[PDB]
Amino acid sequence: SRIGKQPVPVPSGVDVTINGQNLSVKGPKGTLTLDVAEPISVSRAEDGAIVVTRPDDERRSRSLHGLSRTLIANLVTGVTEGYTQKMEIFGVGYRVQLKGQNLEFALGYSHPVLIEAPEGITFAVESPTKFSVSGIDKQKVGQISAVIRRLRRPDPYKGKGVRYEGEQIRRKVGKT
Amino acid sequence: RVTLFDGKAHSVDSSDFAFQMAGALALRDAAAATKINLLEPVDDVTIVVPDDLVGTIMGDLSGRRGRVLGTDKHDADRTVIKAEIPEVELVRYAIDLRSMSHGAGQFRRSFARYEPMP
Repeated sequence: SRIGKQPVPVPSGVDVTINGQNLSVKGPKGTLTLDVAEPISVSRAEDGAIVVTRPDDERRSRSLHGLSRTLIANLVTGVTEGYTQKMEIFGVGYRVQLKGQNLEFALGYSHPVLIEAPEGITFAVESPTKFSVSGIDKQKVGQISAVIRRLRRPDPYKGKGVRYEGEQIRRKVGKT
Repeated sequence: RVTLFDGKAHSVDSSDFAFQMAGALALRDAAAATKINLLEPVDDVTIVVPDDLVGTIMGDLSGRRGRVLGTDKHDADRTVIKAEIPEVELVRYAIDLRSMSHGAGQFRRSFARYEPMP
């Protein structure tokens, strides 16, 4: 609702094509495709924006409004600039290094662990303890970042493991 | 204090041993006629532990019923803790302390006095 009535500006280098319910956005970082729900209507505001409209005020349309608007906003800001989220690793002997596209982790297991790079996303290690994940799609970046995060179980005592950029984990003490 | 105020005896059947037994049984009955106070000893304990672990040891003594007497600066990094602990709580104090201290726990004990059980 409140989010829904806010039109989405279009940067200059962005090409926007509307085919019925379908929408496609092409920009410097690539192309992306989206589909909106039937009750929500999408229009090209000639002043260079996108307008989403719900004919009704009922629950379902009012809920889908802001959803569709935010989806479009993420859609355009993905191709105009992109998405990049950073990770750190804490502990002794915990390390990361890239094998081409793949990412390789030493997490105290008997075996080293490997992660493929799925389509449309890249890994860039900065230091053996700090790396980054970059892609154009926010959802896929978040998915792979969560998968990387779940690699080692939470450790409230020593704090070993993979953490997000500013994440503040809860910690207790094992006195004995 | 025992106050013998009355009694009975036999002209032929009175003996020193019999009166000893009678006095012992009377004392036993008087003890059973009231409550008996149990007094347990307490040993003063002086502990040298790092200042960063002061709270953990203080709380451990809090769960050990210890009465804190004072926290004296042993040096720039350790604080002398003076407290009197009942001897029952000190049976396994050393092992838990070396735990509560990465072994850094050093203490000395000495008998202080006897006190009734709380």
